[PDB]
Parts: sequence; structure tokens; C-alpha cells
Amino acid sequence: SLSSKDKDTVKALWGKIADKAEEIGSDALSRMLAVYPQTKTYFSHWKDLSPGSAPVNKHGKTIMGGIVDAVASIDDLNAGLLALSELHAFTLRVDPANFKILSHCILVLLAVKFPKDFTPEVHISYDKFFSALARALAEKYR
Amino acid sequence: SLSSKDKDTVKALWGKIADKAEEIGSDALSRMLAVYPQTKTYFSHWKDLSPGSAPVNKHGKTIMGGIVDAVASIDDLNAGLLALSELHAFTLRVDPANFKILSHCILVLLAVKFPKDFTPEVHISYDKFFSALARALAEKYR
Amino acid sequence: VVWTDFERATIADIFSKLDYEAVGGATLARCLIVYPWTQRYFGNFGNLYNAAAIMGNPMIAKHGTTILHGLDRAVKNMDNIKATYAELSVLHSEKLHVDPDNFKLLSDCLTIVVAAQLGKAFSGEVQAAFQKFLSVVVSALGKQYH
Amino acid sequence: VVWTDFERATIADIFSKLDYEAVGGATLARCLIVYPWTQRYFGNFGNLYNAAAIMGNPMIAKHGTTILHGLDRAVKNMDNIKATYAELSVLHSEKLHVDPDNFKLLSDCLTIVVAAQLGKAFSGEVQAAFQKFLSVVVSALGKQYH
Ligand code: HEM
Ligand code: HEM
Ligand code: HEM
Ligand code: HEM
Repeated sequence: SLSSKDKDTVKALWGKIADKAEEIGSDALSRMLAVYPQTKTYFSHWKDLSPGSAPVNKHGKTIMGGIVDAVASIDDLNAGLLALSELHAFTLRVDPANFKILSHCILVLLAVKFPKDFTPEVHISYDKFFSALARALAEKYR
Repeated sequence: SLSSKDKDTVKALWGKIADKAEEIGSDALSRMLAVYPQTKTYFSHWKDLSPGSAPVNKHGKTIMGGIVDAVASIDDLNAGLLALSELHAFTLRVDPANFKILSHCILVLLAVKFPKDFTPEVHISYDKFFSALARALAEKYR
Repeated sequence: VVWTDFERATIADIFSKLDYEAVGGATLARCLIVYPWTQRYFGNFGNLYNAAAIMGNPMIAKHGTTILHGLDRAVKNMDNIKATYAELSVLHSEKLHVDPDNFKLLSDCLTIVVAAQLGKAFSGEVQAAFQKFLSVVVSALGKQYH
Repeated sequence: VVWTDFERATIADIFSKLDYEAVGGATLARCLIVYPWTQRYFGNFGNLYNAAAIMGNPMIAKHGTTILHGLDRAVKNMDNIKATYAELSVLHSEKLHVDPDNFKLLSDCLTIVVAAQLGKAFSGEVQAAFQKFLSVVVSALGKQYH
């Protein structure tokens, strides 16, 4: 469970990455696909897995949108991400194993762009948020 | 999250195992220590890690007691197990990786004794229960 | 790995008591019901529906049995498991990309099916040797770096 | 493992840019702060208190340095990492009983410290090579069954 401290840190982070958000999601997705090729199977219906490629660009916008959703619902992530949980369970059937990979790649991408924001205490808030995220998306598996 | 059918299955089992519960806890702890010797370091202050040994016997009682608390608090494990969480985080400092080990050994011990209760759908409820348990005990780590 | 004489004997003894078809089918169906995400690796089997659909699935029973005979292969090659599973490792990592947590989830379900069958005979010490065997197995099935 | 040329170059190049003392001390501190249960393995260090106690801890600093030198031994032995880490694997499994999830936690923290330091240089390709290196090292550290 996130503290009020954790929530403000995450919300402040999410402000700061404003102009960069869609590009952050595209590059994080590129990182996942290249660093962890296990994940490529779910996007077989693509071209073109490099960042900057149009499918990756547009789906990176989509991922960051789901996370800005999580930020607006940070108080109860289980309820706020129910639709996305169901879709990742039943429509796409995504191994919950993989939510942490994406989160890691988002955090790595962020750290290359906003390193001053990754104090150990902040990284701790971000990790707790992304773990709560994954768990929220895992809710409807069983 | 446990469904009301998961909760009813868990309470049903808990009723069935009444006369055997303290012995289930002792044997499960015996299994943990021999199958997963990693866990032996937390009980260095013992003498004889066999089941039936007095310390393991009495601590088996105690575990099964915490699990009975969990059953009473099955509607919100996070709130119900908060002191036990704090204890396992700060007083004893237990690697949360170990909660799944003890849960598995409890399910194994139960299977050897009550195999008829291990239909696939029952096992699913029990596994969800002990996962939520483990996650409740993990709450106070950070 | 190096096996104790006790370890070597109880592994051989456990498998000698299992109906591979019975236990295999039961094991894989348990995994697919308790850990539904694993169903995704077997997209071409049948019903992603009820536990009843999984339970009567003949393709699932078939494949469950194949897993057990694959385990028997390790039981027949106790001091040579890595090499024995070399091609199965390639298949399961390189080709299928089975997240290795799944090997443990399936192993845990096998353990629980075996426990239920064997009963009080499945003591802590017997469970220790079974678990070491499954660790050796799952290690030889996983990505080989070395 | 089979390493491409870009992978060998990339790994050697990364380690050539890291001050082992600063990066090690920072990596271990971050692991102990972000995943505080990992503190238990280092019971004999000092302050289990604030992040500021962890950050100023000289013993933590020191051990962080040792981890980095440990990694250098794999960078200097890229085609023989398992054998190189044989006693290290024994130490962390058989002796210290570090749950292996912790190896990945620590490696992820180091990945974030290096990403912060290197910046745009730490591309997806560069991260892929570094992650492959760390996978090989974590498997080698790694209770060994073969
Ligand atoms: C933080 C974690 C994640 C978030 C927030 C997220 C969010 C989303 C959203 C918002 C959509 C599409 C909704 C729509 O516009 O219709 C989506 C689709 C999808 N997600 Fe995720 N997702 C996450 C993790 C993952 C992971 C780890 C994988 C696989 C490794 C995955 C695979 C997919 C796939 C295959 C689609 C459909 C893509 C398409 O049809 O183009 N997701 N995700
Ligand atoms: C189902 C999960 C668990 C439950 C319900 C549980 C419950 C309890 C309870 C009720 C106590 C009594 C506290 C006291 O009287 O001091 C306790 C103590 C303890 N537990 Fe757990 N526990 C669990 C998991 C674990 C695990 C996995 C480990 C380590 C591998 C562990 C290590 C300890 C230790 C070292 C103590 C103190 C022992 C003593 O006072 O002699 N616990 N636990
Ligand atoms: C106890 C560990 C396991 C053992 C010993 C094992 C063994 C085997 C064997 C012997 C085969 C037959 C290879 C062939 O067709 O020539 C096979 C195929 C396969 N296994 Fe595994 N397996 C294990 C675990 C898993 C797990 C956890 C999954 C996924 C969750 C999995 C997914 C598959 C798939 C998708 C195939 C190929 C399906 C087909 O083409 O018919 N296996 N396995
Ligand atoms: C990539 C990951 C790691 C590497 C390369 C590594 C390397 C090392 C090395 C080189 C030593 C000193 C051994 C000696 O003196 O011969 C050591 C000691 C130690 N490590 Fe690790 N380690 C890693 C991960 C971890 C983790 C995750 C933990 C705990 C969570 C840990 C806990 C310890 C402890 C308690 C010692 C005792 C130091 C001493 O001998 O005084 N290590 N490690």
C-alpha cells in the first residue's frame, strides 16, 4: 500500500514527464521488446519493433495513457484498472510475469532522461506504485 | 481478491481440519525446514527441527493460530494481519520470498492428510487464500 | 548435482507408484485451473472454458502424460539430466519462451498431486528429495547460459 | 553463452566507465532502501534505520565496492563465468542462503544506477547486452545443480 508520500512522488514524477510521456512509452516498449524478447509474441501482429516505428509509437501512447489512468485512480488501483485487468486476462491473455518487465523498462527509460529524480527514496515510491499497478492488472486472472 | 466461493471453501476446509490443525502446523514447519533449508536461519535458536520436537510443535500451533486469525479476517487480510506483518518485517526481518515456501508446505501437508479436499477448484481457492495471506504479511516491508 | 543413496532410491520409488497418464493429466489440468495464465502456452488444445472443459480435455490429458514420460527420462538418467534435457531446454526457452516461473508453478502442482496420492508416505524427507529432483529438472529445462 | 562482438565491446565499455566504488556503494544502498528485506543478509553492517544511515554507511560502501569487483571477474572471464563464480555460488547458496530473487533485485538496481549515469548512451541495444550479461552472472550465482 502506497503512503501519501509515495503518491505525491509518483504524481510529481508524472507531471514532470509531461512533454516526454508519449516518447517515454514508445522507447520503454522498444526496450522491452529488445531486452526481453519473450515479450515479442504478444505483438507478432506488428512490423517493425524499433522505437519511432508507428505501431510502437502509437501503442506507447496507449500504455502511458493506462498509467496516467492509474495515477488518477492511485487511491484504489484495483477498481480503476478493472477493465484493463480483464482485457489483459481474457482478450490478450498476457502472462502476469510480464507486467514487471514493462515496469522495469519504463523505470530504466525514465532514469536515462530524468536521472536527478531517481534518488533511492523516490525510486522506492515509483517501484511500489508499479508493483501495485501490476497487481491491479493481475486481479482478474483468477 | 477472493470471491465469496473462495471464502466459503477456505472456511469449509478450516472446519474440516479442526482436530488435526496443531499437528498440521508442526508437520508443515518440519517440511519447510528440511525441504527448504534456506529457512533454517530464522530458527537457529532451536535445537531439533524434527516435527514432534517441542519447539516446532509449539510454533506450529502459533502459525495455525495466525492462519485462524487470517480466516476470521478473510474479508480484509491487509488490515487483519498488520501486526503480524510488522513483526515479520521489523522484529524478525523475514525475507518475503519465504512466505510462499511456507504456504506451499502447508498445502502439501494438507494434501497428504485431506486429499479428497484437493479438487482443482478447491486447490485454486486455497492457493488464492495463502497468496493473499502472503501479500498481507508483505504489506509492512516498505 | 550429487545424489544421496536415499535421494536416488526415493525418486525411483515415487515414479514407480505413479500412473503417468493419470498423474500427468491431473497435474497439467491442475496447473491450467489454479494458474489460468499458463493456458496461453497451449493455445491449440480446446476449451479455455470451465474447469470441467479442462478436466475432460483429451489433448490436455495427452500432453500431461507426455510431461510425465519426460520426467521419467530424467529418472533414467539421474547423473546426466542437463545433457538429457538439452533439446527440451531449447524448445521450452528458445522456441516457446515459457517464463521459467511456469516451470515452478507446474512442479508445485505435480508435488501437490503426488502428495495427495502418496499420503503419509510423502514425508518431509521424501518431499525433500522430490523437490531437489524437480529443481534439477527445472534448472536443466531453463535457459542454458553455461 | 555465445557473445556477439557488440555485446563483448558493450559490456567491457560499460565497466570501463563505472567507478566501482561509487557505483557499487550506490547500487547496494539503493537495493537496501528499495527492497529493505535484503538488509537481513547484512545483519552486521550498522544502521537498519533511515535511508541516510544506509547512504553514509561505510561498511555498505565497502561491500558495494566488492560486488563491483566481483562483476569485473566475470567481465574478465566472459566465456567462463560459471566456473569463475563456483565458490561465489557456494557462498551465497549453501552458506548465506540468499534467496535467488535477491540477485535479480540487486541486478535491477545496478541497471537503474548505470542507466542514470550513462543516459542516452544506455540505449535499448546497450541495455539488452547488459541484461544478457547480468542474466548469465545471476544464473552462475545461482545454486548450481549441474
Ligand atoms: C504497466 C503495464 C501495462 C499497461 C498500463 C498496459 C496498458 C494497455 C492499454 C491501455 C492497452 C489498450 C487499451 C485500448 O486502447 O484498447 C493495452 C493493450 C495491450 N497490451 Fe498492455 N499494458 C501493460 C502491460 C502489458 C504487457 C507487460 C504486455 C505483454 C508483454 C501487454 C500486452 C498488450 C497487448 C498485446 C495489447 C493489445 C495491443 C494491440 O492490439 O495493438 N501489456 N495495454
Ligand atoms: C503463513 C505464514 C506465517 C504465519 C501465519 C506466521 C505467523 C507467525 C506467528 C503467529 C508468530 C508468533 C509471534 C510471536 O509470538 O512472537 C510467528 C513468529 C515467527 N515467525 Fe512466522 N508466520 C508465517 C511465516 C513465517 C515464515 C515463512 C518464516 C521464516 C521462514 C517465519 C519466521 C518466524 C520467526 C523467526 C518467528 C519468531 C519465532 C519465535 O518467537 O520463536 N514466519 N509467525
Ligand atoms: C516439468 C516440466 C516439463 C517437462 C519435463 C516437459 C516436457 C515436455 C516434453 C517431453 C515435450 C514434448 C516435446 C516434443 O513434442 O517432442 C514438451 C512439449 C511442450 N511443452 Fe513442456 N514440459 C514441462 C513443462 C512445461 C510448461 C510449464 C509449459 C508451459 C507452461 C510447457 C509447454 C509445452 C509446450 C507448449 C510443448 C509443445 C506442445 C506441442 O507442440 O505439442 N511445458 N514438454
Ligand atoms: C550480482 C550480484 C552479486 C555479486 C556479483 C556478489 C558478489 C559478492 C562477493 C564478490 C562477495 C565477497 C565474497 C568473498 O569475500 O570471497 C560477496 C559477499 C556477500 N554477499 Fe554477494 N554478490 C551479489 C549479490 C548479493 C545479494 C543480492 C546479497 C543479499 C541480498 C548478497 C549478500 C552477500 C553477503 C551477506 C556477503 C558477505 C560478505 C563477506 O564475506 O563479509 N550478495 N558477494
